[PDB]
Amino acid sequence: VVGGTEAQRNSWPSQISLQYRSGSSWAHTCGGTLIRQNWVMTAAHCVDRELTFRVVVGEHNLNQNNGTEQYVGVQKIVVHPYWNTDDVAAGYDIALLRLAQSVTLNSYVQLGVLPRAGTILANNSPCYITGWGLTRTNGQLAQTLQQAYLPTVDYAICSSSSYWGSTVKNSMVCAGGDGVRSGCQGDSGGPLHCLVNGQYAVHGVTSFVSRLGCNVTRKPTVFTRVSAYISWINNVIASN
Ligand SMILES: [Ca+2]
Repeated sequence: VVGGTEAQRNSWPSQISLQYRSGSSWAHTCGGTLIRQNWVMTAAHCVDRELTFRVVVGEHNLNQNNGTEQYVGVQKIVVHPYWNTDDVAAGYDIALLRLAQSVTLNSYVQLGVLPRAGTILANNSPCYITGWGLTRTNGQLAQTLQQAYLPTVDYAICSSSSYWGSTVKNSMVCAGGDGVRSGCQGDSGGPLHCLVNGQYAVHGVTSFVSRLGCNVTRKPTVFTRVSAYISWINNVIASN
């Protein structure tokens, strides 16, 4: 997250670290949201390479013991049928991961709340992006969970010529674009948490930033809009 503050150890308990095995080590690649005791939601592009993946829950500092972490293997990946690797701009950037164990829920490990289907956030709705991703463009991953305040930019404005124009679809949410604060490389698959009726719900899955840089004036971070995919998520969980 560029222009972020460090998150409190227990403020975002559905945030997971998606990691893959590199050599003998494991390495963070993406975020995700625990949505069931045995199911994670992440971006489809995060599971495009055929790697061994694990999900870590109760995670705060990647490279120090925290006393909270449960480490569970991935048993099944269900990416969206319509996802296409060569066209992130088409949308559909969402995947569900079935875990090989239900995890123990506790104050560090909780299920993320999903919105209703059809829900559109109004322009400038308050939302937080969370993750361990890069802190500068071409920078370095954060050791500790970071968060940034990222108000929504509605469709009309985000699909306007000077912002993203045609790249953003109605199945996406745009947030940020002030030139200072953004998602960045590493944060993908993770949540955008927005306040609705006094409750935080995960409204976005981090999909992309600009190739010019993570924090660009007039180019907001773009997220898969979870509300468009509610039936799909439930249909997958009822059959796997
Ligand atoms: Ca740790």
